[PDB]
Amino acid sequence: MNFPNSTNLPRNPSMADYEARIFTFGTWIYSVNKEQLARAGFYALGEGDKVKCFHCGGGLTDWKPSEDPWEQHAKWYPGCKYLLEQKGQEYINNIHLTHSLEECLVR
Ligand SMILES: C[C@@H]1CN(CC(=O)N2CC(C)(C)c3ncc(Cc4ccc(F)cc4)cc32)[C@@H](CN2Cc3ccccc3C2=O)CN1
Ligand code: NA
Ligand SMILES: [Zn+2]
Repeated sequence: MNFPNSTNLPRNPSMADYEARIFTFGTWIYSVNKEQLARAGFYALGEGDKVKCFHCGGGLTDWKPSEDPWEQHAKWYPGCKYLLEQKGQEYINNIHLTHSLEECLVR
């Protein structure tokens, strides 16, 4: 169970190109869109809807149709430098503030 990569160098440079990542999915039956996953740095493992970020190495699965690739990326892998490059710390903080406040409301 690897620590998340927080450096500015990708863990998996073979998956650094959008198109390389897009090829990993094949026919995608799952509720979240493969282009939206690939744009958020994710590629498919081939095992259910398990994906990994090319840069941080961070893995996620069990995608509900309401879960957004970028939000989940920020929620679980907040140290990812690819996420910071693409989205900015301000998007990151919003998302973080939001998912903590989602929790309050429920209790
Ligand atoms: C999209 C959204 C993500 N959720 C969290 C999730 O997917 N995380 C959070 C955590 C980082 C702790 C985690 N650690 C291991 C795995 C497994 C994995 C192994 C390699 C790989 F390449 C890809 C995935 C997943 C995972 C979903 C809810 N889930 C699903 C689950 C499965 C296992 C453990 C915990 C959880 C969990 O919180 C809801 N959907
Ligand atoms: Na596949
Ligand atoms: Zn990442």
